[PDB]
Amino acid sequence: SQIRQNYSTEVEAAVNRLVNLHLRASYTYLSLGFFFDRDDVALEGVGHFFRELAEEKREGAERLLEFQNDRGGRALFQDVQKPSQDEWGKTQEAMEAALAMEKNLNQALLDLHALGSARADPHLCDFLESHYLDKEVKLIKKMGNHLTNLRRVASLGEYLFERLTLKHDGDIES
Amino acid sequence: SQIRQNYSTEVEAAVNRLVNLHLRASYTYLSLGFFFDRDDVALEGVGHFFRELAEEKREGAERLLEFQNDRGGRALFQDVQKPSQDEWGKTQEAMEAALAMEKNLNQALLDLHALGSARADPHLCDFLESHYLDKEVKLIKKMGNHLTNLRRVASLGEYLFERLTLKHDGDIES
Amino acid sequence: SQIRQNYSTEVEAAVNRLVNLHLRASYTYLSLGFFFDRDDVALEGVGHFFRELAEEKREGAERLLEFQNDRGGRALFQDVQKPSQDEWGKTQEAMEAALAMEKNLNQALLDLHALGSARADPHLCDFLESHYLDKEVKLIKKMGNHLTNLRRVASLGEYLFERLTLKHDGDIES
Amino acid sequence: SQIRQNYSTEVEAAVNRLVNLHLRASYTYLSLGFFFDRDDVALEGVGHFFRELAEEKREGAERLLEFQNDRGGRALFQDVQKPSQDEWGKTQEAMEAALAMEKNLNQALLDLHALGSARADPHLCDFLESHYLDKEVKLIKKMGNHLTNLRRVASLGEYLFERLTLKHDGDIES
Amino acid sequence: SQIRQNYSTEVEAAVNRLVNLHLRASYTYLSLGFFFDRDDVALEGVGHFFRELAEEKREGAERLLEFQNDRGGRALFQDVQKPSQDEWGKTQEAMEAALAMEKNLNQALLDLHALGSARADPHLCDFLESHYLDKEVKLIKKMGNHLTNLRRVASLGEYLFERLTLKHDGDIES
Amino acid sequence: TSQIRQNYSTEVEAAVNRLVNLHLRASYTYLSLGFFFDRDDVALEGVGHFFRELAEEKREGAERLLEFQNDRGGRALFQDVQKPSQDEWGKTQEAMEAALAMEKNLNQALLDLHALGSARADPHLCDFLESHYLDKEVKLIKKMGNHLTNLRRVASLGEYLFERLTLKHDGDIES
Amino acid sequence: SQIRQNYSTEVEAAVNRLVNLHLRASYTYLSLGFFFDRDDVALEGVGHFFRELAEEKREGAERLLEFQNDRGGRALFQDVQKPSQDEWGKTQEAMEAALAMEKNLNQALLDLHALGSARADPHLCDFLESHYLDKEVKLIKKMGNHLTNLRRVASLGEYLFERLTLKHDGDIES
Ligand SMILES: [Fe+3]
Ligand SMILES: [Fe+3]
Ligand SMILES: [Fe+3]
Ligand SMILES: [Fe+3]
Repeated sequence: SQIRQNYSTEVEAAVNRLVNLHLRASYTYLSLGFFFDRDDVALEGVGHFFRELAEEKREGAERLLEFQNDRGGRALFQDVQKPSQDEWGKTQEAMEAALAMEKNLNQALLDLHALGSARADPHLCDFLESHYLDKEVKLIKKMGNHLTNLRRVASLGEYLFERLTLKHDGDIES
Repeated sequence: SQIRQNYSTEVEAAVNRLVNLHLRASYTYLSLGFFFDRDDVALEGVGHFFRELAEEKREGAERLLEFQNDRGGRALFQDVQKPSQDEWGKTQEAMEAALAMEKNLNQALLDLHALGSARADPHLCDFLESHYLDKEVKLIKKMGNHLTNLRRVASLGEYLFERLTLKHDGDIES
Repeated sequence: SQIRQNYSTEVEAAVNRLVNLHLRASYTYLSLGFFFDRDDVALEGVGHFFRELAEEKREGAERLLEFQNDRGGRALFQDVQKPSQDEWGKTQEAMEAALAMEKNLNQALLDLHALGSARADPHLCDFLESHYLDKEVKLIKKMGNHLTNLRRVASLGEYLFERLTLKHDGDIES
Repeated sequence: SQIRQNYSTEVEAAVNRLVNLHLRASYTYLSLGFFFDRDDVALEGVGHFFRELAEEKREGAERLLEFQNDRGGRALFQDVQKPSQDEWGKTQEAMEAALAMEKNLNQALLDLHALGSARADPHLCDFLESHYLDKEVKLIKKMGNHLTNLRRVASLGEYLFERLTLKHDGDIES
Repeated sequence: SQIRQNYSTEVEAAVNRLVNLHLRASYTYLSLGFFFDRDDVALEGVGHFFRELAEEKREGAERLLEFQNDRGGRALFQDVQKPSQDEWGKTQEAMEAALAMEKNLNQALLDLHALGSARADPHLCDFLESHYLDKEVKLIKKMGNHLTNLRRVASLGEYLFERLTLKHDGDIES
Repeated sequence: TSQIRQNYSTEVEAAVNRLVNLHLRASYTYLSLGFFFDRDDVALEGVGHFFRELAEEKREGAERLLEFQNDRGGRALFQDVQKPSQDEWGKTQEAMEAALAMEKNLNQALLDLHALGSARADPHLCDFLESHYLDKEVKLIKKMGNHLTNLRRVASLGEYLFERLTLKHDGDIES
Repeated sequence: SQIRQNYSTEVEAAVNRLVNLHLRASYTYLSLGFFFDRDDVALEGVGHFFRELAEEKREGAERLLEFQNDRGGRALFQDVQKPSQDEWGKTQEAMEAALAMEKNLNQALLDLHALGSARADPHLCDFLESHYLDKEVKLIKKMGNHLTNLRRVASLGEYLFERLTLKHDGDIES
């Protein structure tokens, strides 16, 4: 690693378990994503929402892996834990189960900035800030808004929420 | 000054407190619009509605200052009072609080016309007519229609109203 | 709130008073902006300059509120006090008054970034040093350059400056 | 009528009978217009002229009803009195009967403005001035000019007039 | 009436009172449609629906006059009765008031075709069959479908019906 | 007595007639003021074009009063248009001052006519004056006042720069 | 039903058996059509001809059902009778069988128009006249012409006819 410079091994190991955090997160989003496409639920909108969330997480993890080899470090891959559940009931707990993941995923992330801000790594204070932290802050507010809307309609409102909110904006957001 | 002509100080001072009336009005509208973007409410439709009404008011006040210096008058700026409240409960009171703002605002305009119409100022008597009073009538009617609809659905109706009326007519009333 | 996480109240109170700082700042430039389009001054260029600056400040204040309700906090609105003065004399003092009003704004921003760097808020570091602190440094240099040019021409030069510098740039800059 | 404001009933009752004045006016022009496309007359130009005038009056009456519900008023519909005649003879008296219908219509409008101008309704001032009163003054002059031309040619000239004046500008005003 | 041929006065008088049937029908439809754009109701969709039905009727009538003078007859105009009611409660009775008023219109048309078919007028067969009876049948079916849907949702259903059926199909049919 | 005449008195019909001629004298002084600056001894093309276009704005104003007239049934007559106020206008600073003096007098006659009609209750006069004339006059007085405030500040080198950098620049793009 | 008007059951029952006549008619036609693209016959032209005729008949039957539910009546579906044959030999008999099946269809339609014209239903007169009876007359003449041509060539001519008449026009008579 002739390129390695100002990259502590105490932080190098953190992004590795952070990588796998994003991997596990996308893994549970994918499972959440397909549970809602099942016939027993038949909510196309929420399924697409969570599968797109898994896309985002899987692209984030692959970004921490190129940030790694960019910063000279060598990364390893612990196994990816199965999702924290197997059937997610209705959408209202599923979003809270999901919002619980982001706050955790945003929590484990702020630690990495706090870690590097202590070890005085500015490139990390730029890369996290730029890519990850703003996206995480914007993502919690999205699931927060969706939860506030779900509680309002709460299962007729559970049906209308998918059509009038998740499917509409989901088609026009991306 | 040199251009000043048929512009009395008895009316010149009125538009000054009318200027600040619009400034205060947009100030309550801005705070109303951001209150509805909070996670606790999460009503994007009403939020955008009020946040774009605040800009109509701010452009109204800035029109009164373009009218002022046109008539040679000199306008001073009293401070802008904080809004009426700080958190506005649910949209049905917020639209009621808002419709209460217009009728008060439309009242000051009728007052200013009656002032100049008695004091024989034509330029005002048919610049207000043109730029302000018709807009105010249309705005009161729009907010009244929204209130009548809100009471009908009245909180599932609160969510459906946003989705199926405010967001739609906001996208197509850009 | 649900979304609120790693967002203090010691800083939540600061962005609230920074919101109102920006609000007053626009209120300063607005009045400064219209004074210069008055007949007694008749400087179209400086008037447009300061009105566009008020546009910028108002768009900034509205950016701290969409950062606030996003970061979880609940923001309140103290009243916006009237500008500093009421008749700004010559453009050389008004730009000096403005540059004086501007630097104080950059000072509050530096204070807020220091507060966040102490309380270890990285998302605030990103958001500020991206959207606000860079725009501020460029703004002081612009008013600084204008002041250096005004001193040079210093009222024929006051006429030419607005004519050959403010108006030309104002058309082509935006 | 939560929107109702500065809208009297002494005037609200007038716009209601003005609505029916316009309705009967179109009913006058409709029957006057089909009489002229009858075989016994066979004047296509005058028929189209009066049918378009009936269309204009119907669009006017529908404008006083959209002005009504704008001002919160409630409008009731008295029956529409049949036209003042049944066999209009020839174009020279028919234009005279028509010009008699306009001056009466313009008279009711002047009365309605004088009413609101007394009761100090500026929105009605604006609305009448803008839409109705300028259209009326200009419409009387059109029928006035047509009558002056009809007298000149006065039935060969009656054939040419409709052929060479009404039909030409009719397509030009189409 | 040199053109008159196979046109009896026993049927000529029928289309005359059939004209006024359409005129009254549009007159009831017009008032029904403006009542629904009032603030107390604030149903834009049903208002537009009935206001466009009024114009469909008003163009139906103006066709009976274009059919009349074509077939040689001379048509007179009795006065147009004010509508049935003056305020129409809510949507469900207003559509029933309409469908009940609509069926009567189709009833008079069947009477006129029976009259002409007994009196052996084939041009009336063609004209009615093509231009009128098919339209009245389609209109009765549309009003019936709307009534069934209204009863299904029957006032949240009254709001949702407007938004999700009347406004949509009115914009896309037009 | 005309068929179309309605709610149009002679106390106003005579006013718009002398108002017509006011605009005619106004274009006349503006025309002569405009060509004076085209002369070699002044050679200010910017101010010349400014005033020559002001003259056409006034002339189009006067023809609005005449077609407002015959629209409102009245019959209008034409008193002669007396020569402009002056014959040589010296410097632009007096010429703009003489001009701003012509507007305020002209805006005054309009306010007078509308006060006359508003008392006699002619709403069509409201609609026509307030719309086509009074707003234009307010903005014209403001434009000439701005030009005057600029002229005094830059005050004959500044008399030259004002024409190039202000009158001619916008004169091209504001027209 | 609510919409039902001037629609008797003595005729409502007829269109129901006419629906099934068309259904069996198409069922006859498609079976006649696939027999002709069999290997033992190998006449693609006649096969396409009869399959397109089955398309037409099926579109007709669906037009009597959209006429039915439109006239308020309720329609039931008797079972569709197997075609009148299973192996149609040569094209000359199959066209004769078809023209025999066709004329019977026109006969039922003439019966239905006679029924309605006696029972004085003008809407059925219009609907049948317009859509069905004119298409039926043109269809017999087409199969009549084809039969006359088949007799002329009558199996070389059976090959050429399909090749030179049915296929050529069939492509350009899509
Ligand atoms: Fe006006
Ligand atoms: Fe940083
Ligand atoms: Fe027939
Ligand atoms: Fe007025």
